[PDB]
Amino acid sequence: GTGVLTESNKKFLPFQQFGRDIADTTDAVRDPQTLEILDITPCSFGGVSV
Amino acid sequence: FCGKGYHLMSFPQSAPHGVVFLHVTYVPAQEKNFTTAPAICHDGKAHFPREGVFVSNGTHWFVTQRNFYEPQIITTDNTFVSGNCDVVIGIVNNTVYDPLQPELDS
Amino acid sequence: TMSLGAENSVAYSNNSIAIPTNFTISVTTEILPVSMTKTSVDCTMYICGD
Amino acid sequence: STECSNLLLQYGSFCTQLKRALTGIAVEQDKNTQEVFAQVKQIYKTPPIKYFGGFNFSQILPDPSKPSKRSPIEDLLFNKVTKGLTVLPPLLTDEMIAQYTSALLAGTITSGWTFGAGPALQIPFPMQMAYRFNGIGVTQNVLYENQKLIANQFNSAIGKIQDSLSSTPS
Ligand SMILES: *[C@@H]1O[C@H](CO)[C@@H](O[C@@H]2O[C@H](CO)[C@@H](O)[C@H](O)[C@H]2NC(C)=O)[C@H](O)[C@H]1NC(C)=O
Ligand SMILES: *[C@@H]1O[C@H](CO)[C@@H](O[C@@H]2O[C@H](CO)[C@@H](O)[C@H](O)[C@H]2NC(C)=O)[C@H](O)[C@H]1NC(C)=O
Ligand SMILES: *[C@@H]1O[C@H](CO)[C@@H](O[C@@H]2O[C@H](CO)[C@@H](O)[C@H](O)[C@H]2NC(C)=O)[C@H](O)[C@H]1NC(C)=O
Ligand SMILES: *[C@@H]1O[C@H](CO)[C@@H](O[C@@H]2O[C@H](CO)[C@@H](O)[C@H](O)[C@H]2NC(C)=O)[C@H](O)[C@H]1NC(C)=O
Ligand SMILES: *[C@@H]1O[C@H](CO)[C@@H](O[C@@H]2O[C@H](CO)[C@@H](O)[C@H](O)[C@H]2NC(C)=O)[C@H](O)[C@H]1NC(C)=O
Ligand SMILES: *[C@@H]1O[C@H](CO)[C@@H](O)[C@H](O)[C@H]1NC(C)=O
Ligand SMILES: *[C@@H]1O[C@H](CO)[C@@H](O)[C@H](O)[C@H]1NC(C)=O
Repeated sequence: GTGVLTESNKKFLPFQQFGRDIADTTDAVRDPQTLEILDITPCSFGGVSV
Repeated sequence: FCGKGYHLMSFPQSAPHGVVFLHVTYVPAQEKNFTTAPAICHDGKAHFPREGVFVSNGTHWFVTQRNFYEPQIITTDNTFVSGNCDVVIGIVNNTVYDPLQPELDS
Repeated sequence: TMSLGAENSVAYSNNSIAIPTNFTISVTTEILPVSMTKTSVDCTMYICGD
Repeated sequence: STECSNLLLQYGSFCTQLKRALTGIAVEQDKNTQEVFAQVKQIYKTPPIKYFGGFNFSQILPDPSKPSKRSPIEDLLFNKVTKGLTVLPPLLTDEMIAQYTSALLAGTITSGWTFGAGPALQIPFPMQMAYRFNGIGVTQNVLYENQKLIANQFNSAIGKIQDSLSSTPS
């Protein structure tokens, strides 16, 4: 994927690896090396009007 | 179109994605029965209400506005004359006051 | 079975009228939608993401 | 096919979207019938003596002889209009819609326009017609003097309406 990785405030349970949002898209992931939770905010999207 | 009843005015209020109209309307209430006639027969002439309606409370005849009870004396100023008494169905006999009559009388 | 309304037999006769002797100043509400949510959809990002 | 339904589950909420849109249309039709016909909260009834100063409303008032309680014009109108799919019945049946029209007819005949703006105030039908004549800028005397002619013209026009509906397919 492509997204901004930020530190997460979510309390993942031990089994849980990746997290889904309101709309069931992958919004959080657990790093396989250091067991920390990271939010994946998508890269900024804008409508360019002239 | 602008509320239940006879419409007086309306007030707009902004609402999320919408408008709320406060319709101020006039609703008649406390109605009362009266005996009514289409015309008044006086001096062989038929009198019809200019803007109101003829009502009777049992013994006396009056002319009143249609949407509120305000009995007034049947005169030549609130009635108009068209034809005699032989044509109108349901015409009743009653006097019609003349405002000019006390003036030349005195 | 749904009730259409209360029965009200109007006392019609050929020589009787009903004249109001009073009035009620009634204020009623009428709610009308005017606009919707203005939505713009990025066709490429919705169908394909990144 | 159970397997087809299992494969259909992969497509998501298309079925829910179509059912919800159809349900919205179905409730909208009942709302339309309520908005058109259910504009009075009182079911008015005509007096048993159908004399209105020469005006004849037999073709529009409900017929007691008919089980459907419809008018002759309404009876003519009803006669002249003829794998997962279902037709839901309307919330208001034909007899209740006819009852609503009967209440509206009784209100407009016995009370004029008073019942639409508040309580139904009785008024003789010639006097109501005279009020309507004043509305279009014609004096009351014209209505009262020519009351028999106006009643005859109205009855003739109502009869012509029934004949015209019965004689025209389109
Ligand atoms: C109909 O209304 C008229 C006027 O409001 C009544 O006439 C008056 O009645 C009172 C009560 O007896 C008398 O004191 C007045 O002198 C009357 N005025 C006139 C000009 O006669 C009349 O009585 C009412 N009739 C009924 C049956 O209620
Ligand atoms: C209203 O008054 C007129 C005249 O004052 C009445 O007409 C008379 O009625 C009598 C009896 O019916 C006849 O004998 C006369 O020939 C009529 N005269 C005229 C000029 O028509 C009339 O009957 C009265 N109506 C009411 C309801 O009292
Ligand atoms: C006007 O008079 C009529 C009767 O002449 C009244 O109608 C009656 O009202 C009572 C009470 O609601 C009913 O029990 C009767 O069945 C009605 N009779 C008829 C023939 O409809 C009417 O209420 C009166 N109007 C006012 C405003 O008092
Ligand atoms: C017309 O109706 C109004 C109410 O809409 C009456 O006003 C009430 O009068 C009583 C006593 O007369 C008071 O106790 C109430 O507080 C009044 N209400 C309001 C809102 O002011 C009024 O009296 C009626 N008038 C007639 C002539 O019937
Ligand atoms: C009102 O109109 C109806 C029909 O529109 C009249 O009924 C007719 O009456 C005559 C004489 O009794 C019969 O020969 C016809 O066959 C009737 N027609 C129908 C369709 O029934 C009725 O007489 C009129 N007047 C009243 C007071 O109801
Ligand atoms: C190696 O991965 C394990 C879990 O898979 C983790 O606990 C450990 O810290 C990792 N070691 C290093 C040096 O990254
Ligand atoms: C009104 O009706 C009564 C009885 O129903 C009748 O005696 C009277 O003559 C009628 N009046 C008119 C003007 O038709």
